[PDB]
Amino acid sequence: ATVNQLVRKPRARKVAKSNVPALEACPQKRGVCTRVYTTTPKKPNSALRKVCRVRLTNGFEVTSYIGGEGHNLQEHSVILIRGGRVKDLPGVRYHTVRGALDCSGVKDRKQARSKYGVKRPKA
Amino acid sequence: MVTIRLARHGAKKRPFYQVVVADSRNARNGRFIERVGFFNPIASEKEEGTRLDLDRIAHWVGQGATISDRVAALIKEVNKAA
Amino acid sequence: VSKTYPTLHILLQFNHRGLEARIFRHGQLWAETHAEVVLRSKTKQISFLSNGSYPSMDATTPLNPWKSTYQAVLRAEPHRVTMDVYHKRIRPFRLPLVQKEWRTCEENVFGLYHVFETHYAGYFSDLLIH
Amino acid sequence: PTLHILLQFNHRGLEARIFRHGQLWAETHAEVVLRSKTKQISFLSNGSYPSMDATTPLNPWKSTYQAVLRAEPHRVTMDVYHKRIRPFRLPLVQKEWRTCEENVFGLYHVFETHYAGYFSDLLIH
Amino acid sequence: ARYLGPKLKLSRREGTDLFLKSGVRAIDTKCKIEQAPGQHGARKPRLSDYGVQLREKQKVRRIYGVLERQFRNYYKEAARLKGNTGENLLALLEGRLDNVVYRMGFGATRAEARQLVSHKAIMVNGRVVNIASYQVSPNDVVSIREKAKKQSRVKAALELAEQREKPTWLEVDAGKMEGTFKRKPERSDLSADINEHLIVELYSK
RNA sequence: GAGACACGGUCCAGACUCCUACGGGAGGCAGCAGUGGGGAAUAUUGCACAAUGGGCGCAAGCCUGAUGCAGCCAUGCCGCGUGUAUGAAGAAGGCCUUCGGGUUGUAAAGUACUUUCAGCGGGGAGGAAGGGAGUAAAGUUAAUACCUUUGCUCAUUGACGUUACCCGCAGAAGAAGCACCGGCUAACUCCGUGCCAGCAGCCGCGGUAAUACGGAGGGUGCAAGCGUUAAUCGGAAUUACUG
Ligand SMILES: [Mg+2]
Ligand SMILES: [Mg+2]
Ligand SMILES: [Mg+2]
Ligand SMILES: [Mg+2]
Ligand SMILES: [Mg+2]
Ligand SMILES: [Mg+2]
Ligand SMILES: [Mg+2]
Ligand SMILES: [Mg+2]
Ligand SMILES: [Mg+2]
Ligand SMILES: [Mg+2]
Ligand SMILES: [Mg+2]
Ligand SMILES: [Mg+2]
Ligand SMILES: [Mg+2]
Ligand SMILES: [Mg+2]
Ligand SMILES: [Mg+2]
Ligand SMILES: [Mg+2]
Ligand SMILES: [Mg+2]
Ligand SMILES: [Mg+2]
Ligand SMILES: [Mg+2]
Ligand SMILES: [Mg+2]
Ligand SMILES: [Mg+2]
Ligand SMILES: [Mg+2]
Ligand SMILES: [Mg+2]
Ligand SMILES: [Mg+2]
Ligand SMILES: [Mg+2]
Ligand SMILES: [Mg+2]
Repeated sequence: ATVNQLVRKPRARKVAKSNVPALEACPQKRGVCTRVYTTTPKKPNSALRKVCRVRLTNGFEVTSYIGGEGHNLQEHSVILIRGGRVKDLPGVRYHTVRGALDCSGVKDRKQARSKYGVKRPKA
Repeated sequence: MVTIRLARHGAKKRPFYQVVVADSRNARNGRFIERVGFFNPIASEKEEGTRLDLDRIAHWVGQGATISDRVAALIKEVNKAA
Repeated sequence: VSKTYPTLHILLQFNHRGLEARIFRHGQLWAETHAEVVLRSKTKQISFLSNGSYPSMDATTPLNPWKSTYQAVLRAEPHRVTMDVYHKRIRPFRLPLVQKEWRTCEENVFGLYHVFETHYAGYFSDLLIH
Repeated sequence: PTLHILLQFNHRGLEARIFRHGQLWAETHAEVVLRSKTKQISFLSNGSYPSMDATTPLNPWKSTYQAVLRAEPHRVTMDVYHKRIRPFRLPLVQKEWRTCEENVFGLYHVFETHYAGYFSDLLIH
Repeated sequence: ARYLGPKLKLSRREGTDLFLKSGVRAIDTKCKIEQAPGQHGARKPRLSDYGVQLREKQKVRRIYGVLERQFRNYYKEAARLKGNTGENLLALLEGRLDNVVYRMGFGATRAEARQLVSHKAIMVNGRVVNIASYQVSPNDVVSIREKAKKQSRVKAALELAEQREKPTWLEVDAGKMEGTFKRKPERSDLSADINEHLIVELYSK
């Protein structure tokens, strides 16, 4: 409060930790799928969310979400994760980039195609 | 020694030159001592294409500065035209 | 003056698994084929496309994949065949990265493909047709 | 064998201009007056139309198509484009015939037979 | 870079007439000017404060036909110039070349005048200018070059301009097809249905 | 050595790579290109010393991956184009419907025009000042040599470059996508689905009439880009000096 108190101890700030620490300030990271499985969300949601465990090129082992309907991911698949936590899955902080590296785009997707790696349907 | 040469400060295909007094070991567009005018080779008419501070130039020549070849030609233009 | 002849557009993808060719016809995917051609560098890719062969392939690296794409346009003009290959996309008012031509005349798209396949002889498997 | 056919619908009827290696080889005309694309394309698809429109001297309308016929080894195809031929775009109308043709005259016979009864005999230049 | 869609649809949404057609016919004779476009056009919901400023910015952007990046650059220029920022923005839009050509009379619409300018048919001070966003200055003489004086659409656009109101800050000669930009138009010289305070406020969120 | 404890110098040691007749020797791209590797990810082993600048030389000149340019890339900023005017049978088809119609929509077509840019042909600035040959005069000098200085003549000097720009030709031709539409937040309906499949920045949505999921029609916002992710400040007066 007082300025004598400020001269002896200035005001300090909040070193803000990032929610995506395994990206290390990179927009994407490449990793290999250690395991592909399904999890149940927490309340009040009910589903079988598609999820994978990924070992990154920097050695981190993280859990990534697979958005969209259907996927071709197996063990030993080389994917790209981007960042962005799933609200309702505990401990899932990254999204798999559809259409990049091994991961393929969603089928029959006609709207928001660029968010799922789907080519424009020629006709 | 200390020279009086031209530094290329323009855009691509539209060069513009500053006449500077610089130590000769420095880079062309690098460190200099004094700026004593400019030269615009692609200047339009009714526009000042060349302007030289002939009083500071004569001051540096008296102290032993050499003149570049292209600047020695500009001085003959600023004097013959005048 | 129109210059409309038989035409094929061939999307070519080099990747760590090999070389995939997708043949389009009036914008319709008409045929597929694959080749065991693994060549990572652009220089080696362009050398293969021009010469029709390359002596040593690169190693397959499933943990570090890649994908490099070209488009070939084949036209069967009345007296000669042309193929122009562009990196990543058709730029027709700009020159082809690779340009090949043959004196023989083929009337139909099947003859046109035969020219393509014979230049890359021994590499592409038989056509999967739709 | 290949033919490029410039087709002009107008209030006077249907004009066919037949090109061969870029040379105008033949001409013919038909009394086919059909203003709408639907009626035109239906005629083009079916080879006939039951009722023609009435000729209007006061108003002249002109709608142009190009048919390209190719004699592939085991089929003939005829693709007709609105306004102009674009090969990377898809044909507006697609037709196919399970026949072998020896020459351009037979290929015209196929064309003539799809639009049977409409076109007069060829004036050749 | 330009809008190439239906033109009356843009004025049905804005509610008023944007003069996007030559004016040979009454706009009510060509569309439902009172009803917004689309399936849900009859419905007229309430408009929030954000949606009122937005619609006012889209109106001016569509009268002159300027996209968002170039129009945002006008605001920075208008806000930097000394004086009424809301009035500096309408003066910059009124000094465009394709707008001067329309107000003089050489174009039926502003899109038509834009094609005249870009097809090298307009000369400013005796030099052929090609840019629609070219700012015209006071005491500038803009004329139609001799090759284009024979175009029938230039004559047709001059008789339509007689039906409109004459701009005072211009002096056009329909014989020689030349005009003089003598001064920048004041706010009173422009329309009164434009509320430019809404535009200034929208660019300070 | 004026200057270094020296990027393309010397000596010693060390690791690495290479040559050897086994005794011994050679090497240092964080120069420009390029290769391999690492990475989400970042380019051609181009042309020229024409200009500017540097080294050496009396100079001519030689050298210069400095530099000037060329290639590749929507990586950014800025400009332009993808036509203009007319046009109600408010066509067809699509979608919705209270089955009356509504909407897509002057939008299309049709009609009359225009040709930027791209394409083709022709023409054509500036970046060049110098230097070299000649003479004429002046300057010094024994010398009207030589040299220097200053004019005047005669031949020339451009990598870019098929330059910018200008003229001509044909024909609307060669040129629109991306995200969003529960509230925040501009923009709503039908169908599929049934706590599944999925969505999600926050609040939240989905268990049979879902404007929230998926498709469609319509719409809104940006536009040669548009979204997403990462990152910083802002809003945050939420470290407050202002406060
Ligand atoms: Mg969407
Ligand atoms: Mg732009
Ligand atoms: Mg201001
Ligand atoms: Mg020394
Ligand atoms: Mg010594
Ligand atoms: Mg010493
Ligand atoms: Mg040192
Ligand atoms: Mg050294
Ligand atoms: Mg070195
Ligand atoms: Mg290097
Ligand atoms: Mg590499
Ligand atoms: Mg790698
Ligand atoms: Mg390379
Ligand atoms: Mg040089
Ligand atoms: Mg050398
Ligand atoms: Mg660009
Ligand atoms: Mg209907
Ligand atoms: Mg051009
Ligand atoms: Mg020159
Ligand atoms: Mg000059
Ligand atoms: Mg929403
Ligand atoms: Mg709203
Ligand atoms: Mg969503
Ligand atoms: Mg329920
Ligand atoms: Mg439902
Ligand atoms: Mg603060």
